[PDB]
Amino acid sequence: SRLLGFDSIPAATTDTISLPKGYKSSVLISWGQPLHKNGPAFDPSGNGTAAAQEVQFGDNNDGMSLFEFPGEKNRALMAINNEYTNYRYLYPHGGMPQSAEDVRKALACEGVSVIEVQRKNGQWQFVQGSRYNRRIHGNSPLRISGPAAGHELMKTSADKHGKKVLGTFQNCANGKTPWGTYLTCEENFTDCFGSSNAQQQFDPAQKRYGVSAASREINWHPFDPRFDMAKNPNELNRHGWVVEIDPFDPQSTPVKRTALGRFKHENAALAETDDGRAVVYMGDDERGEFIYKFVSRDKINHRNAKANRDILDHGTLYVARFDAGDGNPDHPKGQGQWIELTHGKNGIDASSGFADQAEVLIHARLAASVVGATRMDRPEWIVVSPKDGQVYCTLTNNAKRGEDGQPVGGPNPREKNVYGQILRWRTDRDDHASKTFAWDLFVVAGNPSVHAGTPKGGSSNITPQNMFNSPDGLGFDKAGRLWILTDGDSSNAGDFAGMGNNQMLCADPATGEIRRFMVGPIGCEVTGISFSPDQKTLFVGIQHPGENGGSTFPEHLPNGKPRSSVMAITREDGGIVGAHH
Ligand SMILES: [Ca+2]
Ligand SMILES: [Ca+2]
Ligand SMILES: [Cl-]
Ligand SMILES: [Li+]
Ligand SMILES: [Li+]
Ligand code: NA
Ligand code: NA
Repeated sequence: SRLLGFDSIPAATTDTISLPKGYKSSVLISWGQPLHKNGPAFDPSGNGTAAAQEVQFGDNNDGMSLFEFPGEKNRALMAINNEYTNYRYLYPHGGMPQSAEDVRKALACEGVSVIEVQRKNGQWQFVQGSRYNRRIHGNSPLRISGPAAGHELMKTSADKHGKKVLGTFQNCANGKTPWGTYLTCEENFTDCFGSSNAQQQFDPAQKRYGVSAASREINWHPFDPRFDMAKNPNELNRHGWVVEIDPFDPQSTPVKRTALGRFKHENAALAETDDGRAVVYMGDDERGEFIYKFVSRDKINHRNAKANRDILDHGTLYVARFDAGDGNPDHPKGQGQWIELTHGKNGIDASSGFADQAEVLIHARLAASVVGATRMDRPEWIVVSPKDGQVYCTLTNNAKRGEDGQPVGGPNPREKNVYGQILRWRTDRDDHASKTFAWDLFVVAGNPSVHAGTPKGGSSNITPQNMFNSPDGLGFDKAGRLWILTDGDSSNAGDFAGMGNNQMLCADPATGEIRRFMVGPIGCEVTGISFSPDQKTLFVGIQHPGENGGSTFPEHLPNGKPRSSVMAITREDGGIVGAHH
C-alpha cells in the first residue's frame, strides 16, 4: 500500500492504549475537566454538583471536529460531543437519579464541549480559560428553525410558539461545514423519555421512534416533568435533530435544523454538488432503519461564511433504496437511488398520514417507509473521500437481519449479523447532486479464525490478524487513508475470540487492505476522530472506559475512577500519522 505506513498491531485486552512502534499517546482532556478560569476541579468521589458539571467537560465524549483558527497556525477550536453518562461513576450512590438535581447533573453531562487547543513545543494542549470554551448541555436554550419550526407538533406548555427548546442531548457524532460551523447529531434521544403512567398509550409515530413509559434505564421523568410523556408529549418531537453550532461565537444560540429530518442521527457527512450546493449524508442508527441525504436549495457562499446562515433551512431530504446487487459473496456490487421526502410526492400526503411538510420531517422515518426506503443494518458514521468523493457508511451489525420484514440481500448479506460491514457508494457522474449511485461492500467484517470458509468469516480483506467487529466511526485524512473505529463486543470470546478490546484500524480504499492501528482500554468504545491541519496529530475519543467496572483509565489511580477522554496520537519522529517512516 502507498497509504499504510505502519505494521498492523496485535489485538489486545489491556486497560491501556496500544499503538504501533514509534507512536505515542497523551490525554488531551477528560470528562470533568473545568473549562473556565478558576473553574471547579473534577471530584472523583462523585460529589460534584450539577452546576459544576455545566462548566466542566461533559461525559462520554463521542463525535468531534477540529476548526483551524483563522490567522493562527498554533491555535484551533474543537467541538466535541458528549453523548450520555455513566450513573455508576456520575453520582456518589452509583445508581439512578434520586432528585431534580441529579437529573440536572445528568443533563449537564450531555451536549457539546467547545474547547481551544494550542500547540506548544509541537504538542497540542487544552487551553483552560479561553474565551471560546463553552458547554452546550441538555438544559441550554436553543432555537428551532426550518420547515417544522412553529408547527403545532413542536409546541409545548413551556414553549407555546414552537421555536425555543431546552437542550441538545444524546449527542452522538458530527459534521463540519465549509462555512465554519459544527453539526451535532441527536441519536438515542427517545431513551430519555418515559411516563408517570406505566400504561401510557403511544401513537403510531411515537411507537416507531421507540419511546417507552419506563425510559431506557434513564429515569429522568420521575423528577423532571419535561421528560414525562403524560404531561409533555410534544417534547419528544423537539429532539432527534441535527443542531448547528458556531464554535467561533461563544454567545451564539445553536439551531435545530428541521429540514434535515428527525430520526436517531449518527453523523452528518458534508459534500458539495457540482453546482455548489451543500449535501449532508446521514444515517439513522437503529436495526432496520434508513440512510438519508439532504441537498440545500442555495449554493454555498464560500467567500462570505455568514451569508450561509440559513442554508440548512431550505432544500430537499432524500432517503436511499439499494438494489439486490450481483450476489457476489466476497464483494457484492449494485445500484441504488435517492427518493425525495416531499409532501405531495411519492405517495406522501394526508392519505398516508402527513398533513404538511413539517410532519414529513418530524416523522421522517414514517415518510421514508411510505416511499420504500431499504431497511439497513444499523447505519452509523458516513464519510466522503477528499480524494475521489466516494462515500462510506458503517452498518455496524443487525442481529435481526433475516426476520420477517428484514430480508437478507444486497448490502445486508447475512442473517443474524453480529459483525457488520462497510458500505461504499459512488454518486453518478461523481456529482453529489445525482439521484442514483453504484454501491459495493468495501468490507464484510467477520471472524475467520472461528468461522473460516463461511459468511461469518468475513470478506477476504479480513484475516485472523486484523479482524474486528462492529465498525462504527469513520474518518478520512487528507492523504486518503480511511480510519475505522469500533464499538463492538469486547469479550474476546465465542464469535469474537481473538478480537480483543475496541480498536481503530486504517484502510486503503483502492486495495481494500486493512491494518489494526490502535487498541483501547477495558470497557470502552473508540469513537470521535479529528486531525490537526498538518496531519501530525490524530485526536481520537475513548468513550465510557470501564462501563462494566473493569477500568481505571487514564489516570490508573488505585481503586480509581475511569474517565472518558480525548487522546492525542503522534509519531515520535514528528511525521504524519499513518504515513510511512
Ligand atoms: Ca456510534
Ligand atoms: Ca455503535
Ligand atoms: Cl434501488
Ligand atoms: Li457514538
Ligand atoms: Li457502545
Ligand atoms: Na497543524
Ligand atoms: Na468494563
